[PDB]
Amino acid sequence: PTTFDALRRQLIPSFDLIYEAAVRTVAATVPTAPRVLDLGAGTGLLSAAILRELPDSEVVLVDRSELMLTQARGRFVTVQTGDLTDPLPEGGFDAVVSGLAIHHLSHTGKRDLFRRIREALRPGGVFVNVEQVQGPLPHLESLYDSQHELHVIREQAPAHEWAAGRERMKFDVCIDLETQLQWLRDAGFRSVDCLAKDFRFATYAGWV
Ligand SMILES: C[S@@+](CC[C@H](N)C(=O)[O-])C[C@H]1O[C@@H](n2cnc3c(N)ncnc32)[C@H](O)[C@@H]1O
Ligand SMILES: [Ca+2]
Repeated sequence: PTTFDALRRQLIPSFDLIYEAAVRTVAATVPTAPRVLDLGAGTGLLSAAILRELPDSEVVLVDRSELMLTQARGRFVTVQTGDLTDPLPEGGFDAVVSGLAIHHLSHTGKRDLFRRIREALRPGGVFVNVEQVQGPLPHLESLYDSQHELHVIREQAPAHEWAAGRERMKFDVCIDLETQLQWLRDAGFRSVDCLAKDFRFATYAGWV
């Protein structure tokens, strides 16, 4: 379980910065013993970092991949098979968080999800996205990719893991940060901000 996380740091620029930024944003917002929804939770890496900071948290992990959720169950809290496009779990949440998941939805799916997240959030609640974002112009996307490659080089990520990541990027529907911040505003979030960024990777949030 520590080996994967070590691999994730090799593959993701500023992994600690962007994940911690989300944890700290949540921690500054939510009441003690908060209820948290983790969308596209995977192995539960984001749910874990939040629990470490806020041990009394009630966390609900959602992911369409049973294989991923099994390992999450293994790391650990509720776990649920579900698609991001499906209705969110009921009951309301103090925070909704997501890491490297939402960029797989169509732009129409993202905007609809943003609205449904807003509706799931209790007053004062926060949505935080740790996200892969697109360069706004081709030269910027080339720079973003170059910077990603520089990280993978420096951290000596295994060749096959980088190749697999490259492959999975063919299923991406990334867009630039500014556009999706605007969509947050459009979805009825009171305040939106980018907390942290390292070229292609960014943590942003909206409050209801
Ligand atoms: C790159 S992994 C991120 C895992 C975890 N959130 C993290 O930050 O380490 C993307 C995850 O999103 C999930 N996912 C992608 N599209 C999804 C969808 N439409 N509905 C549900 N889960 C989805 C995948 O199953 C996978 O577990
Ligand atoms: Ca992806």
